[PDB]
Amino acid sequence: HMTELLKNHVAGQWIAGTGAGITLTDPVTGVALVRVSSEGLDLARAFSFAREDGGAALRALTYAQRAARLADIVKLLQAKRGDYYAIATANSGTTRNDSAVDIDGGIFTLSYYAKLGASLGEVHALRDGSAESLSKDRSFSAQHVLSPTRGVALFINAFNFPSWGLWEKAAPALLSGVPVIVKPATATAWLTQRMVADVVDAGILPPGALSIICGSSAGLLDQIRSFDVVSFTGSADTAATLRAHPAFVQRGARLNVEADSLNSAILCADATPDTPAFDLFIKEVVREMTVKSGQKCTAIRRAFVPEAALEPVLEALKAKLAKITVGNPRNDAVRMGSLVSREQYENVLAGIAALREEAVLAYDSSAVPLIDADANIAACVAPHLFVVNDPDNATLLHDVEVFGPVASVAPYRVTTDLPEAHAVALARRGQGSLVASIYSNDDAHLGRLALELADSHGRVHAISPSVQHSQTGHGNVMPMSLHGGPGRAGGGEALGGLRALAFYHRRSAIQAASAAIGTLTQATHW
Amino acid sequence: HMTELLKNHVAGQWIAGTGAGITLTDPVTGVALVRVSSEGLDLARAFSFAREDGGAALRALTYAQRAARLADIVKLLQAKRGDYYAIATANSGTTRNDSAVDIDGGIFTLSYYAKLGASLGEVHALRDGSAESLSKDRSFSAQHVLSPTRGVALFINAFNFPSWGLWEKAAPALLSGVPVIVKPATATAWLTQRMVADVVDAGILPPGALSIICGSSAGLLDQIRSFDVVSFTGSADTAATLRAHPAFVQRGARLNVEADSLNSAILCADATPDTPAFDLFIKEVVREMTVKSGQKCTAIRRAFVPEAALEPVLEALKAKLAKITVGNPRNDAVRMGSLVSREQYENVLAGIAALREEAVLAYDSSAVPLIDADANIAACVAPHLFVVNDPDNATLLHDVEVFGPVASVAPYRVTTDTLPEAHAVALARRGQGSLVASIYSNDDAHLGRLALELADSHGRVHAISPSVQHSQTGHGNVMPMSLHGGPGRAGGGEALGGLRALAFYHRRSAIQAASAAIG
Repeated sequence: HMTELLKNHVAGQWIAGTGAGITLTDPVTGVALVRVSSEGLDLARAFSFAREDGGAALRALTYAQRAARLADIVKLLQAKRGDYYAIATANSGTTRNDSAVDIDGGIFTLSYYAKLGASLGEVHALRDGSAESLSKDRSFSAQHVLSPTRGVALFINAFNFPSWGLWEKAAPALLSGVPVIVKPATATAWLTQRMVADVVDAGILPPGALSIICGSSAGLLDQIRSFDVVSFTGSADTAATLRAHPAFVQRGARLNVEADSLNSAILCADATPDTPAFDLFIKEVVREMTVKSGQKCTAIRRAFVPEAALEPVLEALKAKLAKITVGNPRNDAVRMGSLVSREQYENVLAGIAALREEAVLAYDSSAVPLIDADANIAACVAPHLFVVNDPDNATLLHDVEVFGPVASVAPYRVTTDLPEAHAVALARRGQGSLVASIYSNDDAHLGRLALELADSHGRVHAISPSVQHSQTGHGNVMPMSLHGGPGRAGGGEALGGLRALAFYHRRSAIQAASAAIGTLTQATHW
Repeated sequence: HMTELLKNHVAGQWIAGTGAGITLTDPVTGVALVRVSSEGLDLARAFSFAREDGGAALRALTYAQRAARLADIVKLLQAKRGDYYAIATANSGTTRNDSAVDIDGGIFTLSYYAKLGASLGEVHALRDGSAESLSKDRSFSAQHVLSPTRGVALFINAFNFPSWGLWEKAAPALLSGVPVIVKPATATAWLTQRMVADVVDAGILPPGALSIICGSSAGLLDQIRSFDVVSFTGSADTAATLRAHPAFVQRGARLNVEADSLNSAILCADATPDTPAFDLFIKEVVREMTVKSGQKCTAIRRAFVPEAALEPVLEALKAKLAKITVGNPRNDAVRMGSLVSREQYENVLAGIAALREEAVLAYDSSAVPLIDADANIAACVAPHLFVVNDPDNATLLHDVEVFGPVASVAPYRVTTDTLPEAHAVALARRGQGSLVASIYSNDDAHLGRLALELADSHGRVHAISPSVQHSQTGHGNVMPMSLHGGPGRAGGGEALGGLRALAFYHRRSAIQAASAAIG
């Protein structure tokens, strides 16, 4: 008959959507995999069962009891990784090492929060800061506290990280006692739904704590109320429709947005072709263009290098990109797989054609035949490297994101009265980004330059020879560090270790006699 | 023909608006005071000059340098308090003691931030937390930092606090290196304009750091950009119109909202009439209904008391309210002045008539003759106290805010089994999120436990008991070291809370680097 129709888990029950559903397909082979549908679901019940039953059940447990359930989920996901790697190969067309960024990235992030959470103790509220006297005699004092929000957390997640986007958000939400409703992007929804089905089947979390809807998003935001939270990852276009909905404009629900981000990499003036730091730069650029076919939100899109260094840069990138083979990830000779879908492949080819009108194409290996795949079926795109000689006057470099294995290089004028001042200005023209990386032989220089980029980048990632062996990667998101960025990148904050708990809590100043603050404090932790 | 037209301070210059202007009047005597106008101002240039010239100039300074300028503002405003009190009496109609909540509250807050900022030192960015290893051998690490946003701070401020609304917001903004543009509510804008004019005239801050526009708001939000921040204080319905603007929905500018808040006071089951907690509760309710004629955002609007205590509570409130004399604040016999205007007078009276459709009016001193004021001219409203016998089935109680010397009392059911106030907690939460709830008991430990039950729906929980009768800082008084704001109906905003306030004006970033580069 037809491929499997994945059920939704809502109000404590597995429920199928009506109709024919939307088919997910293998972006390499064109094979139909599974279908999704949310048609006819009772969204009022889905949200009320989560918010009431789900939230009460979670709030009755302490942080440490919730953290122990996260640890149990870690052991479950780890035991089923073989099933996960099989879905990733078919649904996303990624190499095994690239599938690991999503699978094992998600599982590592969940484990981090399970360990952090065990330290929060057997309490139901947390202390923010210490107590402060409000009187000369200290008879009357103030203590701030954090309490779980009496709402649900709705995650609208991007197609690139069906696993990591689930767990990076769900770990702090569930540790904070807040029930989760996840809505993965349709094209790659399968891994998200299987991971949720696995956890729900195991009965680790209370009923109502974890729900999933796949298919149309129609009607979800209409269920959002003032004590709920929403975390959206997607396009800047979509983000502006979302922001205008009454849930936020009239009802004031908290919202996090992650959106388009034209991340930068800056080769410092001292890192000339003869020094160790030059090759670190070449290597990282090619890495971020090619991991998942450049489908990380954090991937380098703009690379800025001294005028003098432009030729040697273009030559070194050409030579490294040449080693990147493209095709079917089932073949071990393949270095880089497909984009997530043929639809995205069209977006990316359109993006390349619009950039070509203002830039020169320095590298493009599109004529090379794919390994074990047909270019007229598969969503494979070859790396493309553009050159923009006049970035001050460029119309498209700083504005148009191409969500593929594509990047533009541009020279900057060395300031030799920071030497990297013009590069700092150019990175800013991206109007606000998740991350910038910076490359130098000089560790002390990196500190100064980093502060110059800090007010327009959520993370600044500095690479130099003393950390060639230890630096954690431009595009890789360590969960103990902030993830998000200002401006175009959306104005959002996630992760950052303990920092992530605040989005899910309500903060309150308690002002009382000192013995009352003492008793409050006995019921809390930090 | 014609009172003084106050000028705007924009793009480092004083510029009058065109046209006739809108007259500000004394809400007791009806005297014309000053005029305001923003008509024909070049807003693109006002915003650009603050953003570019102002921001660059403030970021050039360290946190300690900026805090030193704040200390110099403190000394200036203190020397000018005589002028400020005279403006407050005429434009706002408040007694000397209630004026002081705005004037001396502002100065106190600004001075708190001046002292806090001196401790931040000779640096241009702040560390958020400590450094953390990202590698087995610790050669690679991370440190989060806070850096001033490269924007402007636009404050749209409510009529009730023309001084404190300016300085509570401006103090952390300017300490954080962010230029300020203030838009005070028209009816009481004079004191804000005069404070800004004194500061500007003194040359304490760089040109572009401090700007003011008084008059129509048209076109202001159109100038807001993605790195700017906006703090709005006003009605829920105006907040919702504002949230839909492109500045936020498309450009993503940060926004804080303070709006309607039906703040609660809960009398605990142990606080019976023969105990000292009982009188503390009676006094606090009276003070919150009457200071500034009930025009604090944080005033008690709902008071919840055990069924057994309902009659003694009504009788004791009547007795205290009857001592509250009303009229011209110029008369030292007057305990309570006017509302800010004759328009607010009408709004409050319509609110009173609306509540009375569902509640019994238990106390009303409307017929008592005013002292040195004409009821047909002045904006004096007497205290009104309502009783709602069935708060579980009441509508209006929990939904309709009367911004005047008006409150409602309602009984709750004491729970006898293994908190006694469980029902009062539920009733507080029906206000859909508030700035503040206060709680009253003889038992300090009990107040600790109860406070945690209200914390998820109130930005501040304020406990009053005999051991702090002399030291408790008041239900409605905002201490700048403590969080101000609340969830849900109250707006979802956060301000103050000492150093916590700085974060709204900064961008946070994780820096990951060689351990030498780090910290």
